[PDB]
Amino acid sequence: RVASGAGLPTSRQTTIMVTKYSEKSPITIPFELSAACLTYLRETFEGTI
Amino acid sequence: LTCVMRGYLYNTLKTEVFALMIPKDMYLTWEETRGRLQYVYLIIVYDYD
Amino acid sequence: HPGFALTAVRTDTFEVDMLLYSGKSCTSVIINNPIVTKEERDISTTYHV
Repeated sequence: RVASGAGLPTSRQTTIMVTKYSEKSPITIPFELSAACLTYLRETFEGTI
Repeated sequence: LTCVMRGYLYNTLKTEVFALMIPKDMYLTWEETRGRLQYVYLIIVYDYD
Repeated sequence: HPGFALTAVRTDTFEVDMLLYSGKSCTSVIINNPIVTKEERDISTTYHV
């Protein structure tokens, strides 16, 4: 605020209050495997090379 | 012949998965653009000529 | 000449490269650890993160 000279209206106090909010934006990516991959990952048939 | 009543068509190890074969003159499609999932029907229509 | 003088309007689209400035920590991002979800089938399984 700035003090006023003669003849000019003096300025009053003010209090200004504002609010802000967040936002959301999820992301997704898939990956897929074949049943043969899942079989051969666990199972070792007869152990050959 | 081994035939599948309810499931996918695949090898003993699911190492390969088979398709269903339709002779071309018997194939029907009725939309300009297909949706993701589409159901297959067999239709027999009788002409009374 | 027909007795009127028509004015034509059109828009042209231009392919543009942008330049973007932003100040240090102008915005704060908060994330959680990715969550993995399974979907199961006879022939493949798919994971959604």
